Amino acid sequence: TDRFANSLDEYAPYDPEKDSHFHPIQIGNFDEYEYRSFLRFLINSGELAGLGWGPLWHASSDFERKLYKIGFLSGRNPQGVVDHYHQELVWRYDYQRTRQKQYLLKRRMEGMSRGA
Amino acid sequence: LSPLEVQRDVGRLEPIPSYAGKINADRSVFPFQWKTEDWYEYEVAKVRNRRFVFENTE
Amino acid sequence: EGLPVRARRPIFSSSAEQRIAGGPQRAVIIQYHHQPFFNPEPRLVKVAFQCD
Amino acid sequence: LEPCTPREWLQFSHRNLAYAYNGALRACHSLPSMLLLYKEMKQRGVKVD
Amino acid sequence: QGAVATAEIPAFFNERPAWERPPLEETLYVTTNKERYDDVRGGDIYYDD
Amino acid sequence: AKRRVIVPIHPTPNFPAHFIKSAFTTDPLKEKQKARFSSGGEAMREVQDIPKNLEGERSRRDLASRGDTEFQALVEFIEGASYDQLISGRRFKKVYDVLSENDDMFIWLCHTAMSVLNPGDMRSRLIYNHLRILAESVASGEMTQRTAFRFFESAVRSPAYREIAKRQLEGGAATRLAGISAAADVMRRMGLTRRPMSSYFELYQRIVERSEAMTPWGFPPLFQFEERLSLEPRLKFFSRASGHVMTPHTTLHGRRIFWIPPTWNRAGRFLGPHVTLYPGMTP
Amino acid sequence: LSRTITAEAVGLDNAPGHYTNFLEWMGRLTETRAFKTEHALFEFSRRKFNRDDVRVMFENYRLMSKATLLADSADSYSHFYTVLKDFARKVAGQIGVRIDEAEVDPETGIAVGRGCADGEKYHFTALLRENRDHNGIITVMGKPLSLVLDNKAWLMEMVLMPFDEANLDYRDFDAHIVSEGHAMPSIANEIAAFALRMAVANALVKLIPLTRIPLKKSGLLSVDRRRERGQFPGYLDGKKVKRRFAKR
Amino acid sequence: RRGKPRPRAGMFPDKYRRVPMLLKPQQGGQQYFNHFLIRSTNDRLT
Amino acid sequence: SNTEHFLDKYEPKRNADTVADKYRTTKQITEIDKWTRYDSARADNYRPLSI
Amino acid sequence: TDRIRRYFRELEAVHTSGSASARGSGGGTTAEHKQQDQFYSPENQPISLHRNN
Amino acid sequence: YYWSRYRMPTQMPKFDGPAPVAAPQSMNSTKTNEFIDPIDDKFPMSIRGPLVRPDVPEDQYVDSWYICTSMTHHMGDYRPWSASAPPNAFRFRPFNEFDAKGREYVQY
Repeated sequence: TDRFANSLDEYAPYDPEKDSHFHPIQIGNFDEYEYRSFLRFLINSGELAGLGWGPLWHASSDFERKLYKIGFLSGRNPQGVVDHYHQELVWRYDYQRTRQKQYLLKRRMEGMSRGA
Repeated sequence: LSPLEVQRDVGRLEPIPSYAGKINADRSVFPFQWKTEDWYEYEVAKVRNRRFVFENTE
Repeated sequence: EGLPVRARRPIFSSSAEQRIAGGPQRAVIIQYHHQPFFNPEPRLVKVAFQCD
Repeated sequence: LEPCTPREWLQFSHRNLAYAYNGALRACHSLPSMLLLYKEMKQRGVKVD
Repeated sequence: QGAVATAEIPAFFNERPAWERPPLEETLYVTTNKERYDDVRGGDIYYDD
Repeated sequence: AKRRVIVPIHPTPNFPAHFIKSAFTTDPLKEKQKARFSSGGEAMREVQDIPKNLEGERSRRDLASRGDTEFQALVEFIEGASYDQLISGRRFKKVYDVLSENDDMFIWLCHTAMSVLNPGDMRSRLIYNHLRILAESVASGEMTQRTAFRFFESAVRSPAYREIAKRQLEGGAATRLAGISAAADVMRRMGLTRRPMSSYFELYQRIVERSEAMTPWGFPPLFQFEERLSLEPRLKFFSRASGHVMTPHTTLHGRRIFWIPPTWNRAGRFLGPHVTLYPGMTP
Repeated sequence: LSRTITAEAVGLDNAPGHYTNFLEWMGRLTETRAFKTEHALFEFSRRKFNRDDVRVMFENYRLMSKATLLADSADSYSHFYTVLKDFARKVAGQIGVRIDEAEVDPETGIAVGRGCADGEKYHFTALLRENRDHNGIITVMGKPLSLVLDNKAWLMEMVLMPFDEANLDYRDFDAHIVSEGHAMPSIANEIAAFALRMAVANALVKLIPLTRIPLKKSGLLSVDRRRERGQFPGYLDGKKVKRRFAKR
Repeated sequence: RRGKPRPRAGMFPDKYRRVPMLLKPQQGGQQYFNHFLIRSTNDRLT
Repeated sequence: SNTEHFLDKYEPKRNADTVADKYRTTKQITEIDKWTRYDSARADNYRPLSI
Repeated sequence: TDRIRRYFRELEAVHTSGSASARGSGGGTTAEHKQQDQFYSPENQPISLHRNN
Repeated sequence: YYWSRYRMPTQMPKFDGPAPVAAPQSMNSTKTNEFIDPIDDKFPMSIRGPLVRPDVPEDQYVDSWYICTSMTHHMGDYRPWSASAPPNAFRFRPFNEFDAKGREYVQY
C-alpha cells in the first residue's frame, strides 16, 4: 500500500518568483461553482458511459449529499475530488437511501391500507 | 442566521449567546495549525528546561 | 465588585521590561475572577482608579 | 429530586423538569391548584415551555 | 469488645482516680509486680503481690 | 504407613482454650474438611429463636415503649438509600417477615371461606362464634390448621342440617359473601393486625389470585395443610409467593456483597469486588 | 362521591343477608386510602420495585418531623401512606434525554469535548468554534484532517457524522483536535477514528445544547469500553494464545 | 482446549458484551426524520 | 410573597388544608443531627498545647 | 385471539399516522414530544435490529 | 518478656451456638462460598444497585493489603459528595463554569 511510489524524492522548497524568470500566476483549489460542475461531470457522465453504479444506483446516495460530503473529504482540491469520487464506493456511514427507502415503503403500505 | 442564532427549542425562546456571529475567523488565531519542525523544537525545548527556574526573585 | 481598594498605579513605559509600579491610589474593583482559569498567574484585578 | 450523587446529576436538568411539571400540571383539574405548581416551578429556576 | 491497636503510653493518662484508691501506696504498701510460678490455665500470667 | 504425628498445643496467653479446640485438631484425617460456622449474641438470638419471657420491670417497660415494629423494619430497609449505607437484602428479609408474620392465618381463613360448600349461614352468632374461636386458636399456635379446619366443618350447626339445606341449595353450594364478610369481621374484632385494613385486603387478594386457577376451590387433602411433606413455597396454595464457561471459577468476580472477604492465602488472583477493569468515560 | 351518596340514600335492604349492602360496602372500601396503602405493601412484599422507588420512599420519609410521625401513627396506617405514597400511586396507576445549557468560553467561543478508545491508546480532545465566514476546516495535532487520517474516506466520514446528525453545516465550524493518549506516527485507523468522532460530537453538544438529543439517539455520545488484553508472559504471542499441550 | 472438545459458542460470554446497546446497530440518519415527517403530512393533505 | 403577584387572587382557600405542609416539614433543631461515638472521639482541628 | 390483537394494534397504529393532517403544528402531540420522540430509535423506526439482513 | 505484649487484653467471645441465619451448609453436591453472603447477593441488583461499598468519593477508600476489599481510611466514618465540592456545586465541581478539560483549556 503506497500512493506515492512514483513521486519524486525532492523535499526541497521552491518559489516560482526567485527561481524563474517567468511571471508567476497562482492557481487555487476549485471553488464551489467549479467544484460542482466538475463533480456533476464525473458522476453523471460517468454513469452514462456505464462506468458507475448503474443498476445499483439506489445503493449510493443522491448527488447533493455526495457533493457536500466529497466537499468535506477533498477540501475541494481537484486531485482529492477525483480520488474521493472513486473512494465514494466504500462509504460506510451514509444513511440516506436507507431512510428514504423506509419512508417510500411506509407510504406505499399506507396506500395499500387506504385501497383495501 | 449563524447556527448559534437559530432557535432549536420548539418550546422555548432563548437569549442569543453574545459570541454568536461576533468572533471573526482568522487562521492566525484558530483553528490551530503549525509547521512540524517548530513543533519538535518546542517540545524538546520544553522538556530540557524543567529545571531552569529562579525561585528567588525580587 | 464595588469594593474600595488602594492599588499601585501601573506606569507604562516601552523602555521597561517586566512592569513599572507606582504609589497607591484609591480605586474601585470593577470585576474579579476567582476561578483559576479566568484569572491565571499572576492574578489580575480589573479596577477603576478614582482620580481620572 | 435534587441530585445527591454524580450518577443522579446526570439524570437532572431544568429543561427536563419542565416536562415533569407539565405532566403534574395537566393532572390538576382546577386553575387554583395549578397556580401553586406554577409558582414553584417559576421560583426554583425551571425552563418553561 | 476487642483490641484494634496497641500502644505503650505512660500510666498517668488513665489510672484509678485518687479518691478510689487507698492512700499513699508508695509509702504504706510494698508492691511488686511478679509472675506466677505455677501453670495458669486461664487469666493473667502477671499478678500484683 | 508413616502416620502423621501431631503434637497437641496447650492454651496460651494469646491462644485460649476454645480457640484451640475450634481452630486446631490433632486427628489428621480431619484436616482440609471445610469451614465451620458459629454465632454470638445477635446472630444467635436470631437463629435460635428463643421467645423471651415476661419478667420484672425492665421487660414490661420494654413492652410498653415497644411501638410499631412493622414500621421500624421498613424504616431500616429504606435507610439503606442513605448515602453512607447500602441497600440490604437482610433488612428487606426482616421487613418481609414482619409483613407476613400472620400470613398463614389469613391462609387458613381463605379455606374456611372458599373451601367449604354450605358452611351454614355465616352471619348467625353461632357459626360466627365457632369461626372466631378457631381463628384465635390458629393464631397463637394452640391448634394446627388441619385440626382447626376439621373442627370448623364438623362444628355443630342445626338439627337435620342437610334436609334444611335441600330447602335452599340444589347441589349444596352456598353463596360466599357472608363467609368473607364474616372472616374479615373476625380478624378485625380479634386484634390480629396492627393496621385495620390489612386483614380485609389480604384475605380478599389471596382469593382473587386463586380465582384464575384450574380447579381453584378444591385441594388435595395432604398438601392442603400442615403435614410431613409439603409444597415448595411458590406452589403453596393461598400463599403470597404465587463467562458461562468460566463462571464457576469466576464466582467472586461480579459485584459481590461479602460476608468474610477473601484473603491472600485463600485467593490467588482476585483483586476485590469494587475494581473496575474496563472503565468507561463519564463526565 | 356520587356512588357513596346513592349507596347511603337507598339505606338498608330487604335482601335476606342484607346482601346487596355487603356488596356495596365491600366494594366501597376498595377505593379507600388505607386499602391502597395495603396494596402497595403487598406489591412491596413481592419485590416489584427498584432502587429509585426506594430512594424516593427514603426522601419521603426524611421529610417528616417527629411530630408528623406522632400525628400520623394515630391511624396506624397513614404514615405508611406518607412514606409509600408515590410507590402506591405507581402500582395503582419519563425523562427522555438530558438537555443541558451551553458550556462555552464567553471570549473565545470555544467548547471542549473529549473522546476515547481502549481507555489508553486513544484520548482526543476537540476544540470547537463557530466560523462566521463559512470556511470551516478541521485539524488534528496542527495538521489538516485530510493528511492526518490520510485521505481514507471511510475514516473521515466518521468525523463528519456529528455535523450530519445535528442537521448542521460542517463549514460553519472549525475544530482542532489534540491527542492526549499514546502518540503514534499515524493515528489513521478505524479505532482512532471512532475516538475522533466521539470527541467532535461531545464538543458540538457543549456548543449547541439541544443538538445533544439526536446525537445521543444515533449513539455517537456512547462510549464503548474495549481494550486489547493486557500483555502476559503465559501466552505465546503475549496476548491470547496458550502454549502447546502434549499428552504425557 | 487440552484434549477436550471446544465449548459451543453460546457457552462464552457475549462477544460484544462491552459495547453499549445504542451502538449495535447505529441508528444514524436522525437528520432525515423531520424532513420525512413534514413530507408525509403534506402528502396526506394532497 | 413580598410583592403581591396578580395571581394571588385565585390562590385557593385554606379549608381542608389540614395537611398544611409548612408545619409538617418543620423540625426542632435537636432532631437534625445525632451526637455519635465518632464525635466523642473527634480529634482537634487546632494543634493542642498538651494532651 | 391473536388475530384480533394484531388487527387492533395495527388499526390504531394507522390512526396514529393516519390522523396526521393538521398534526403538523397541531395539538395532537405535545411540544415536548416534538422534542424527544421525533427521532429514529428502536421503538420508533429502527433500521434493522438484527444481523443477517 | 518480649512476648508480654502479645497476651490477650480482653476475653474472646466463645462460640456458643449454631450457624448464623442462612449459612452455606453443604449437602451432596453443593458449590460453597464461605465468602459470599448468602442472603444479600441473592438479592436482585435492580433493587440494591451495582454498589458494593457506600457510594462516596474514592479518596475515602483505600485498597486493603492482604484482603481483597476496600476500607475507609477514616474508619467507619463517611462524608457525602456534597462536602467535597463548594456549596451548591453543579455536578459537584471545583467551579460551575466548565468541566475538567474545559477549565484547563480555557485557562490555556
